[PDB]
Amino acid sequence: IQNQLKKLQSPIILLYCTKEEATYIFEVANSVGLTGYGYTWIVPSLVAG
Amino acid sequence: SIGIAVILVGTSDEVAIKDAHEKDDFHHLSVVPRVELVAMNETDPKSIITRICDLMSDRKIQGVVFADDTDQEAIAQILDFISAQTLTPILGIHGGSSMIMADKDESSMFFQFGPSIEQQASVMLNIMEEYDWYIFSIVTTYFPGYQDFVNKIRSTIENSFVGWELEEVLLLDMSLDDGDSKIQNQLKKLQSPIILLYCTKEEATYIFEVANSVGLTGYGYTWIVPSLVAGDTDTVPSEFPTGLISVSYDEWDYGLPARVRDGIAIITTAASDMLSEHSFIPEPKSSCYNTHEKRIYQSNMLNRYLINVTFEGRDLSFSEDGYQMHPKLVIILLNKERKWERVGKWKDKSLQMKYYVWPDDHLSIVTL
Amino acid sequence: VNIGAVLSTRKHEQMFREAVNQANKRIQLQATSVTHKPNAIQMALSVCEDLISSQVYAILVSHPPTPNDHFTPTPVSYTAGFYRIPVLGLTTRMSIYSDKSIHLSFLRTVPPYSHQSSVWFEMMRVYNWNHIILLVSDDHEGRAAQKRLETLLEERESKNKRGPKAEKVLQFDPGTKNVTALLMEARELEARVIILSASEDDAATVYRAAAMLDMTGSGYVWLVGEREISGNALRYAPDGIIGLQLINGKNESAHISDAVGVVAQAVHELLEKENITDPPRGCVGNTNIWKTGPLFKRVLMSSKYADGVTGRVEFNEDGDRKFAQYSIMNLQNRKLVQVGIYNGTHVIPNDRKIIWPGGETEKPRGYQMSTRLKIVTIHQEPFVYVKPTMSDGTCKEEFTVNGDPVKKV
Amino acid sequence: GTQERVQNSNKKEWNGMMGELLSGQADMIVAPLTINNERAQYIEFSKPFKY
Ligand SMILES: *[C@@H]1O[C@H](CO)[C@@H](O)[C@H](O)[C@H]1NC(C)=O
Ligand SMILES: *[C@@H]1O[C@H](CO)[C@@H](O)[C@H](O)[C@H]1NC(C)=O
Ligand SMILES: *[C@@H]1O[C@H](CO)[C@@H](O)[C@H](O)[C@H]1NC(C)=O
Repeated sequence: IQNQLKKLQSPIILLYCTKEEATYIFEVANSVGLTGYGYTWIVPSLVAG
Repeated sequence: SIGIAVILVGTSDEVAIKDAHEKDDFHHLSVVPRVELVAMNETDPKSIITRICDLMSDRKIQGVVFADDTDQEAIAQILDFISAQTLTPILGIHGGSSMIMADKDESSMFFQFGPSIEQQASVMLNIMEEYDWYIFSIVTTYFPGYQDFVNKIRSTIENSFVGWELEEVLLLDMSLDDGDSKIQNQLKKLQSPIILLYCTKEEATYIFEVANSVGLTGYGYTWIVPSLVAGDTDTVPSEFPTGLISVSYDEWDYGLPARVRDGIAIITTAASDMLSEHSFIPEPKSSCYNTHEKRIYQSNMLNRYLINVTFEGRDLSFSEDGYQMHPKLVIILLNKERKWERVGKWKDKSLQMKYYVWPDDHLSIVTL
Repeated sequence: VNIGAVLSTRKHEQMFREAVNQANKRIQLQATSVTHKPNAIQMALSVCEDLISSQVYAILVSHPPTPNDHFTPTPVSYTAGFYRIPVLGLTTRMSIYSDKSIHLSFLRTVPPYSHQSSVWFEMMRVYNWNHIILLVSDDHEGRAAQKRLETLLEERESKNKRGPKAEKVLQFDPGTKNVTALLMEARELEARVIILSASEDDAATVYRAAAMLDMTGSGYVWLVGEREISGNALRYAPDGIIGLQLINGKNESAHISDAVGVVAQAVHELLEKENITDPPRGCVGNTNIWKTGPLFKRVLMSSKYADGVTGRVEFNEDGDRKFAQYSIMNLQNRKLVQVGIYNGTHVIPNDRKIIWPGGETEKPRGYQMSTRLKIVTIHQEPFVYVKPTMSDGTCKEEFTVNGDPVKKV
Repeated sequence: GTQERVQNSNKKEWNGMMGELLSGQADMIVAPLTINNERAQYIEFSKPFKY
């Protein structure tokens, strides 16, 4: 994932998952650079409520 | 009569001396180089100095041709200091890195063999063209040629009569990547089929390893690196995929005997040119511990002769660096056998190949 | 351990011996010593014969009685470097060693000459100036100073007056005598401040030439380095010049002591490190490395020996005295008006009679512009016509279709 | 004037008018001088005066 999640270039991402692996990917995102710099994130309330 | 001392380390090519001495041009031997050999066991810089001035005092040696053998050679500076002591010239005929480094000083007369960074880069581009590669990128960190190398190659790009491509120069940090994730991410931005790399030998394997991850492997890519991360030492770490190409004919099959030949040639010819200008300087220094300016009267202007010299049907010219202006280089390739096979021969701004090729999405089309 | 040094003062032997004795309160730290020798060959050989053979730890050396002696460090410098033995320097300021590449073995106690020009990036912040010229030699020294100024002239990214901007910087080779061609050149320029960085004698040459060109009158400024206040130039420089002195530079013993203290802090940081490998092989086992030199420098990194005689002495990223204050000064009729007001990048508020060369007291903006304007222009038909004059010297006078005088020049 | 490498080294200078504009020989060019990109790198341009 550290390599695959580089191929993003859009300002908007949508994610669908569990709740735990959610934190896991959030963490790897803290690495790949996809963070609150100028990006945004929306997820349909069924990883977190 | 003249004192021309020589020296080696770690070899026994004894007759490689007297033989090449018998093959001396009668028009150039007018100073009759009294060749003399010694073989230290490559032990002590101090020993080097001892022996140097020992023979200097012994035979009024007006010049030496040193020879090296270890890959571990940062030691030119020593001889340069000797030039700073004695006003005699010195030839780093061969060895490890014993003809490469950029030891730059004014009152010195040490001269390496092999090519510079630049002429290497040039032959690199040459072979890059003759096989219709057209897109590439670069990767390096902190070596005296970095802002030199990039500027050199890009300044020949900028006169593009042909199509080229410069994607990016990848500046990195040597021996500081605490977090190797940085490279794991940064080395994704490659997209060209051709990459050029400049580094040490160890971090080389390190990056090869990270490349084994990022995907840059022997699938359809290729890699070329200028023989100064790896040489005829042929200790290939696993991380090298076959297909590495480079050019390292600095001392590959040039012939250490022929090497000493060329050495004696250029030096005694320069002596001929100086006595031809009525400027024979047959006065060596007096003593090592006593090589002071008391004996040092006039500087070594015979550099005005050392720069360029042709004999035995071969020409050797020199730049301020001190490499040969017209080297004879060869291009070799990393085969699957982790063996180095010679492929091409470069000389005189020209190439010689044997392949036309470099081994289902590849097709054969016809036309009219 | 055994640390040695090749230092000029014989008494300095006992000096830093006592320095060891004082540092002992924070573990054997035996002392080793050795005098000098002219031809640095014998120096390096003594290096191996005694101190390398001792084969323990690092080493020091200062300037010999030789004034310039720009070469005296080098041999013994990279001699031990051949085994990556980190060595510190005392009193030499030539900038070559500033390179890590050909010397990965060398730290210092003192800033280099070419480093000093950094301070000049500030003298306008009290004398609001923006326009400068340069006069550097042709060697590395000048090139160094130049790159340093260039990067110090980093354009402050904006979003009125925006920084100072350099002008045509000039060069010159040593020993010359007709340098005047340059100055008269500059004479026509549009500024009035100057900066000059060179050797001793060359400066005096320039002084001669400039005083001849009267380029040292009123409305002029000068800011030379250290190598010019020196007497050989003090026999030629005009008054009102400004110069500067590194404080406590030419004093060995105090620096000696600071050095001993810093290396003492270092070794106390050494007495508890891990993987302690072995000092070199007596200049005979010449293949190996006391594979701690890297870590030795890295621990010498933050050896925050907070205070000595010169006070706090901390390092750059090139192992050099990084924040050493020093003094400004003025020539005032062969007299030395001292204004010791530069404590590092702190501003410099002294109190005395600044006198500029013209004898005024104003701090003139070295600016003047409304001159001739050497205009160029290419031949091209319906915009500029070229015509030969008459034998008189001017060209014939014509008239328009109505008959007006077609101005010509 | 155009921007050409010379010396067979890594430097590129201008022959031509702009050369004598940058090296100090002159200090204003008045002629039929075009506008461009590169030229606008190292020189400033008054507003045009004949489109
Ligand atoms: C070496 O260069 C110089 C410069 O002209 C001159 O001696 C000659 O061209 C070259 N040497 C020979 C032997 O031709
Ligand atoms: C040489 O120097 C003198 C003064 O030292 C100066 O007048 C002259 O213009 C210089 N050049 C020549 C060619 O004489
Ligand atoms: C140099 O250091 C010594 C230390 O003994 C000190 O007494 C002296 O004032 C300092 N300055 C000079 C110029 O000696």
